[PDB]
Amino acid sequence: YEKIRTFAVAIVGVGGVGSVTAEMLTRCGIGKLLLFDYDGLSKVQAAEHTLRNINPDVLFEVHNYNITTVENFQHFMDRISNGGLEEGKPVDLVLSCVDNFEARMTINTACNELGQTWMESGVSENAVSGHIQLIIPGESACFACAPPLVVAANIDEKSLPTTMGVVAGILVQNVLKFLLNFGTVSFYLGYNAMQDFFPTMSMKPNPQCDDRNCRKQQEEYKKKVAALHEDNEWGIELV
Amino acid sequence: YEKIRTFAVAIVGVGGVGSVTAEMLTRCGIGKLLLFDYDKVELFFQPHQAGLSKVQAAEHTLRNINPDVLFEVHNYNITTVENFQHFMDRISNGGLEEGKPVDLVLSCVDNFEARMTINTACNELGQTWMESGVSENAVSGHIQLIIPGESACFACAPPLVVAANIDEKTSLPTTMGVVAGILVQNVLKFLLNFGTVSFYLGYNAMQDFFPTMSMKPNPQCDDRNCRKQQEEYKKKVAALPEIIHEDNEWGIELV
Amino acid sequence: VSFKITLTSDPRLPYKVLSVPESTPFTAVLKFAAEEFKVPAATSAIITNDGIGINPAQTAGNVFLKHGSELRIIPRDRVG
Amino acid sequence: VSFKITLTSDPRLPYKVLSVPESTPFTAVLKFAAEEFKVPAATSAIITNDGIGINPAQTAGNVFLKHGSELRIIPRDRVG
Ligand SMILES: Nc1ncnc2c1ncn2[C@@H]1O[C@H](COP(=O)(O)O)[C@@H](O)[C@H]1O
Ligand SMILES: [Zn+2]
Ligand SMILES: [Zn+2]
Repeated sequence: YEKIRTFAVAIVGVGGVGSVTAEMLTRCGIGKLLLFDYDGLSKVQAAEHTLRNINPDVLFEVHNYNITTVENFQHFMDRISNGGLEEGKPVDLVLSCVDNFEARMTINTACNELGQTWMESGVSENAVSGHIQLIIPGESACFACAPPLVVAANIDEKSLPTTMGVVAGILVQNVLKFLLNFGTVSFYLGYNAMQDFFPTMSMKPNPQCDDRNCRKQQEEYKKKVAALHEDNEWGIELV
Repeated sequence: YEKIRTFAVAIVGVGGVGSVTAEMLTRCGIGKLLLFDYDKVELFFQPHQAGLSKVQAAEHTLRNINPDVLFEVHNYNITTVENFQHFMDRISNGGLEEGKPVDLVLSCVDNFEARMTINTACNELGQTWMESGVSENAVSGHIQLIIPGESACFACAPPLVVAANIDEKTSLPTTMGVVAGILVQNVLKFLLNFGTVSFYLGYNAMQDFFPTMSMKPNPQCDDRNCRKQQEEYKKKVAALPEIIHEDNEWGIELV
Repeated sequence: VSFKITLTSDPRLPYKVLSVPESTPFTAVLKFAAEEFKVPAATSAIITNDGIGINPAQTAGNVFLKHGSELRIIPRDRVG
Repeated sequence: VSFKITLTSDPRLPYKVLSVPESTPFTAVLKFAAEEFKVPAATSAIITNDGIGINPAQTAGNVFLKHGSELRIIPRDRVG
């Protein structure tokens, strides 16, 4: 549907999953993409150049910096809040396609503060596993609600093309269903490539999440909830 | 595993699904691709390539993505009498080593006639192939593994229009990307023998439902070579022949 | 003869039970079942509970005799 | 003191039953369970049967008191 041109999506990380994700949304005629990544051109600029030719009608804004530094982080939040299709309005979705937990925690911290819905994606090191997850701050679990062991233990973080293509495809399908409101949106969709198992789940916020802005968005969510046969010549009988 | 370089795959149809399928296998380092398509590029492909045949534009792009992959392409309609016989010749002898068959045929065509043509060819040859499809409305798709004689061929369970011999009278990028990724994953598992190969894997995009099943041959299939491969399969079957815990000072008991 | 036909492409696995004269061509039964499911009849195919493919171009009587009552519709998606 | 931990990423949904002293940090329980499942401990996370996320950096006693026995490991895939 042509209402797709009305939306803007930010993509963090234009590697394997993120670049396929960006191409798919460009071919769908998304109104605007924002691309964030950190390094000839930079990755975000090379991506922008190819995507512009695929669909000249899509608007692009790109940024080559590390969002996990203090000065760039505030800029990151500024563009989530005001870099929507109309300048001054937020983007309709953030997509996380980064390849470490620190950057996911940074996006999570930003979106919890802003009340910004995003989707997170991942692929396992050995390429036989991946997933997507929908994070509506306050309504579904944020990334800090269920931290991976290495994050919770404060330890330092010290076949690929097929799995990346599957994960990007299901990510963008979930984007389309969320934005255009058809079908059923998955709050979690896993991919086990070894056994072709695609578990769905719905992950819930922890009331004592470490991220205090997750907690505050949980309070606001609860407040908002509280506020409301052309023929048949044969004689076939359904029974 | 670099055993992937020892195999050759034929792809029929280099459209939405087929072109992504071809790119993925190129990036994986497949030994050889054979590409079959009758249509031109019209406006995976690129603007300046409009007007070339699809197989040649694909070959031009894929060669430079991976110079180690071998390519053979054919720009013709496989359902015509002269081209059909050439098609079978190249399935049988266009493998990585000339004179050997391809290890797999992939059907990425967009009509039932062409799938029936591939089906007829592979049953005669005893050639394993996988078929893929995407629904008109783009919210559904599937892949299917056809080992002639062992699993159902495309004629074992024909769609209604084919069985009634009626003439084929009657969001896309996302669904195609899923189907191709799912197709090539099954190719890798089949060729490199890791994981579980799906004989059928469906995709329901509306509800994120991915049914698997295993479809079996019809003993009275219309395709006579399906029936004969069923007999051969039965004769062939009759003829065959850890847990370390880096520390545990806490007293956690498995129970 | 009676058939229980399940739609494999729906997570709910919904089914329809159809009662039909023996001489009815099963192509008409498949069409009727697809219409009840509101999936396209033209691209629908039919298998047994064991997964054996069926060519619907035979009588409902013969489908029952050969395969029994419990059948499953699978899509045959046509685009590449 | 005791937990049943289910691996959500395996279609068989296998589980392990662990008995553990109240004072053990649950991070060690999660690691032990992942090792029994032969999945990577570092990227594993844990939720309740209801799907509520859990921060493992607390005592097993406190996890049990707050959430009970029935827990589920989910992968946290790290690449893009
Ligand atoms: N008989 C045939 N021989 C060769 N290519 C075909 C035949 N029928 C369909 N195709 C191709 O299959 C591809 C499917 O396109 P799509 O529907 O975009 O996946 C198109 O590029 C068609 O040209
Ligand atoms: Zn949280
Ligand atoms: Zn057959």
